[PDB]
Amino acid sequence: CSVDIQGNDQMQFNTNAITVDKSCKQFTVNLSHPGNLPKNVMGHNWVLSTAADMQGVVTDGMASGLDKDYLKPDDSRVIAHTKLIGSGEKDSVTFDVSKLKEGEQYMFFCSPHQGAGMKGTLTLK
Ligand SMILES: [Cu+]
Repeated sequence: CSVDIQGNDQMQFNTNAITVDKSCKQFTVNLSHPGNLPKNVMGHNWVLSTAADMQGVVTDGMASGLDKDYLKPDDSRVIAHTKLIGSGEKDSVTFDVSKLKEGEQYMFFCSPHQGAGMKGTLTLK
């Protein structure tokens, strides 16, 4: 009921498809950042939304800037997210699986680097 995900200095996650077992009450994402760049240069987060909401979350988040960890304050389209991290840092987020609809289309992504392709899928199986 948890996953360890890495974001690197090349704006890649080390996975692009998360499966959430239906037996899980909660799900945990453990985000880390290999490499050698600070958070104000090459910062990463982990953000969950529906596929439909992703573009708008990313656009509004980018425009909110670093100080706001590239997320629009109190964004209702964000199901779950970590904080923004630099190299050698880590952060975890846990959410209620009850917030997911089984078999539906969810995307995960880093908000400042989604446009560079830092994204993948998540499915309640
Ligand atoms: Cu990123």
